[PDB]
Amino acid sequence: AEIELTIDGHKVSIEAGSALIQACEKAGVTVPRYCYHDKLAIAGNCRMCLVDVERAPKPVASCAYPVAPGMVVRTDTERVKQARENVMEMMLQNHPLDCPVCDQGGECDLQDQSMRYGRDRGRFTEITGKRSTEDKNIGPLVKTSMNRCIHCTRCVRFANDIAGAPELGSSGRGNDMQIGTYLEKNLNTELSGNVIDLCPVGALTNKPY
Amino acid sequence: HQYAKYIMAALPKYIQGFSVWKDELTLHVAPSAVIPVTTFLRDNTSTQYKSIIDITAVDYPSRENRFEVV
Amino acid sequence: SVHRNTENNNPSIPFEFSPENMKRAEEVIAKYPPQYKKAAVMPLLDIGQRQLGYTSISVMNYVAKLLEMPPMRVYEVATFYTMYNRTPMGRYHLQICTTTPCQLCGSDGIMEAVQNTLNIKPGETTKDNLFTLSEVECLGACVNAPMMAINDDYYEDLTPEGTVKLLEDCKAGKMPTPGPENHVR
Amino acid sequence: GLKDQDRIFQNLYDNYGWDLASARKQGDWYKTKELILKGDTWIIDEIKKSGLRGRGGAGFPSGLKWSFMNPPGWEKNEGPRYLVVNADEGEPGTCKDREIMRKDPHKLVEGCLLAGRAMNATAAYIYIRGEFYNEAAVLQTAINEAYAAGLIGKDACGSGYDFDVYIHRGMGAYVCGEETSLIESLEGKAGKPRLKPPFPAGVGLFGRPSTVTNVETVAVAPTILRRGGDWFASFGRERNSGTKLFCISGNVNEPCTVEEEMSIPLRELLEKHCGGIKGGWDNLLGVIPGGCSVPILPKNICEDVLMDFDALKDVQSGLGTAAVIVINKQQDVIRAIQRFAAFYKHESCGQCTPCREGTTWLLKAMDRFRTGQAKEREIDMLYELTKDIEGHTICALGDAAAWPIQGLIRNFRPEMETRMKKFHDEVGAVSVGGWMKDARVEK
Amino acid sequence: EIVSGAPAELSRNRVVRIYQQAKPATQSGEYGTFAWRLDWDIVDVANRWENDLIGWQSSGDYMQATQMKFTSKESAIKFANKQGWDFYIQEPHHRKFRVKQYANNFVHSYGKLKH
Ligand SMILES: Cc1cc2nc3c(=O)[nH]c(=O)nc-3n(C[C@H](O)[C@H](O)[C@H](O)COP(=O)(O)O)c2cc1C
Ligand code: SF4
Ligand code: SF4
Ligand code: SF4
Ligand code: FES
Ligand code: FES
Repeated sequence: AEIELTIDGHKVSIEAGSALIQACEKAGVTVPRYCYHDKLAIAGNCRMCLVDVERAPKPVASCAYPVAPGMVVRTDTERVKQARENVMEMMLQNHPLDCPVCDQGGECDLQDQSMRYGRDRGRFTEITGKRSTEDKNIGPLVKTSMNRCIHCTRCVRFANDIAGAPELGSSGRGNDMQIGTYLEKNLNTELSGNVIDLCPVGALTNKPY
Repeated sequence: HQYAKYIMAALPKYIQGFSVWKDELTLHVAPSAVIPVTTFLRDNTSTQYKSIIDITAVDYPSRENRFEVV
Repeated sequence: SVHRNTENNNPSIPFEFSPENMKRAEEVIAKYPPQYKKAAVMPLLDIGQRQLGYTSISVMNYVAKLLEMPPMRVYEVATFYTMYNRTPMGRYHLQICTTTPCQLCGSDGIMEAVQNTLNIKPGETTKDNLFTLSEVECLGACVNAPMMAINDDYYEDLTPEGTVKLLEDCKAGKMPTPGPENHVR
Repeated sequence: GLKDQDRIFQNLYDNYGWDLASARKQGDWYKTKELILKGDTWIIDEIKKSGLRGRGGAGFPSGLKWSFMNPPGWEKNEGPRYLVVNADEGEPGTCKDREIMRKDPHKLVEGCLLAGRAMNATAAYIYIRGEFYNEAAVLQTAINEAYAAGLIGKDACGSGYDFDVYIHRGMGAYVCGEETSLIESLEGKAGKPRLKPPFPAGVGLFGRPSTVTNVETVAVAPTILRRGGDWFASFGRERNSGTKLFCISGNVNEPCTVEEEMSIPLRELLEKHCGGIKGGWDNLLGVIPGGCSVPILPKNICEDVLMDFDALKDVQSGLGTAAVIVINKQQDVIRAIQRFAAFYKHESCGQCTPCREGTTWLLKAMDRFRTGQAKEREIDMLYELTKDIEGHTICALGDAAAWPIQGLIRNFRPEMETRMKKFHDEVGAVSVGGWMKDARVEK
Repeated sequence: EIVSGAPAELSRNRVVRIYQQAKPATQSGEYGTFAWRLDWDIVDVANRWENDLIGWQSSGDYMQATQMKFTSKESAIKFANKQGWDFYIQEPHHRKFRVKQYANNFVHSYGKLKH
């Protein structure tokens, strides 16, 4: 019911079959994450919590690679860091420029954990356009700008698993994933307004605030 | 480092642990005995300093002793 | 640009299915375990598609009610699949493969021949509503790469001459054809 | 012992075998009682001696995956276990159903039966691509033939297994050609994969553990359990084995399809069986071997390499589909790879954050490389951003998108620079008044 | 105890707060977990009124915005009794272990299904 694993000298015993992020956070090692959450089910979507594990060719996603007994785990291999910069670049070069007027100024968790893991030249030209995203109405209680949604899918898992109003489904492929509904119907559920403290970017936000 | 090891071995009663950082040096001294330390180390042959540039203080109100004096 | 658009343009939840379709649907559902029962949703949407072309929000809501599902999961299924055509579509959906072997044997000129025949931009439909264009990617059948498919089936090895003859014929006269010759060698 | 024209006493025969009865004349449904009533462990040992390598794209030894479906805890009441047939083929190049599913399904039915005997599978699902509505009815009636004649279903040639065959339609998603997105499609959800380390052999595939097999690696199963393990091990390499199917297309002399020896010269393959190159051997510019997702061999190191897996893996090319596309020298490789970029744009699912923005950025770059708007350093910038997607996805679709451009920087760049020579002032002086100005990419 | 260098009558009058800074729920990231905070309350009549000319908020608390950043709660409280004013400590609240099989995507006979 306990297992030692070694994350970078920090040996730590946690419960069997658990989450590797839970081992990292028990070991006091800060691991950047966007689509992990505590009280939601794990999705592998955000692809940020990559960590190097012995006897594995690729840096696996620490949100979902289960605890194997006696692992050697590195968060500081240059493959890890100079892949995290890679993944953050490939999360940001389709994000809009709303940073002064996006609501989560000092709380865009993307923006907060960008500088210490990121890369300056998001490569573009005046020829290149990113993509646009249709704003959608979820209710007069929640202001919504879906241009900023980095598809963390924390909202969907929250509306399904904890809320029980499954009306915020995902849609589309490629660039064209939109979250919400394309029936354009308003969510009117209880504890809906938790989601604006939950989408880590300011795509969902508070309407009277 | 080696200079700090010399100062450590030369006056082991009155000194505490040295601390080296990025081309400068900081000697930790027990506070009841500073005057015999600074009769030395200002005024040794091998340590001919003779010129002081700052005495001041820093609080960190964390610990039970409160004001380190630098 | 696979879009996820509104539901205003006279598709506002008013439709159903028909008589043999429900029996055939029960036959389909019987291929799946009784509890944990959703997996007939994609062929049931095909049955709705062949019943009512341009599968609207209404038949999707009817399926979601029918298979005990919350609706957004059904929308989340039918948001993927390019089979599930949403906008009203003509009698013969014309799917030109423009993938790499089809490119390298001249389907580019085939699309040129079609747009010369039917002056339609390749994401639109004819004003006659006889044909609806769609460039499509590889249907696997790289056998005779200038092929296309039309609404059910594949027409191998098309010259632009054979293509415009097919566009003349499929106005009225059906062409149950793999290709002009028989075999694959 | 060189490799040959595969010696017509072979596995499959499309021409005179589409029948219940003519399949039995071919040698199908011929020793089925002995096979089912022999142990599944015997099937494990025979297919492991066979050295059968998985034709899906992994190149995986099939006996290891099939034994990997069998743990010791299997005999505990963990629920009805079954099997999934990846009958979708969605890569460019693979015509490996029109030969197989359209023209020889009665191999495939008892192939599923023998494989499910090896799994102790309660039933089996066959996941056809629902684009093949022509083929789907043909296969479904062919299954219903043996299903109504008692050959399959609850007494399948005197079987102690009740075993059912259900057909299911793949609705226009190459991503559903990946196994785990296939499982989530068979859960009736969206075609979005799951993350790997809960392995599909025990996680619950549609709730209970299963496996996913290629249609061609299960089509050979009853023939290779009626023949010996040394029959398939007689060919190819010491580790690669047997015959595999080739779909040869692109700008060639005669576009065609065969089923031939592994480890053959590609030049003999083109010249002896498909006419040759349209323009001859001195008129190719590159060859796309195997998958759509494989780097391109150049004209000199396509001459004498092999047509295996492992040696071509040493020439950076994992021929996981064995579908060869050959190009004239008078055509644009740039347009081909740009079309693959648009292909992955239509076929990226959406779960992976890097895959979507990756494929979009790659498409935006390859349009510049067609039109010649780039700068000389942007080639290596493109290579770096392809390396960004090289190992950082859930499923290997992103890696599959990363292979052709990594093949583009390899063996090439006279022609990137030659197209980029065709004007000056890259990233040109424009204004963007209400839309952009002075140039544009595709719309 | 007499205060040596505290000219106010803070030491008899106000309630101060020792608290672990809460884990923010909006961002993920936990740097506020690793401090200890001293904060004077606003239980006041002064308590930040409204100005009438421009309309700032001119306070009357001479020590409205002030935070120590300590290391340990007992070092915090030994300081708090050493300089000697009335405190109240507040215990933090952790997040409890819950085993997360990423494979939680499997059922028996059961009505409800999820994404
Ligand atoms: C993105 C991706 C797409 C794939 N598409 C197909 C396909 O369309 N047809 C196929 O037979 N295998 C496809 N495969 C390979 C499957 O995983 C295949 O079922 C697997 O290799 C089974 O191994 P096998 O050949 O031993 O059966 C794909 C794999 C990946 C990663
Ligand atoms: S979420 Fe908003 S505030 Fe944060 S980086 Fe993105 S645009 Fe800026
Ligand atoms: S709604 Fe918000 S939390 Fe959910 S995926 Fe979109 S941006 Fe993320
Ligand atoms: S590689 Fe990732 S984004 Fe692409 S289809 Fe697979 S899971 Fe989706
Ligand atoms: S949550 Fe761990 S990678 Fe997305
Ligand atoms: S080549 Fe386009 S369909 Fe196979």
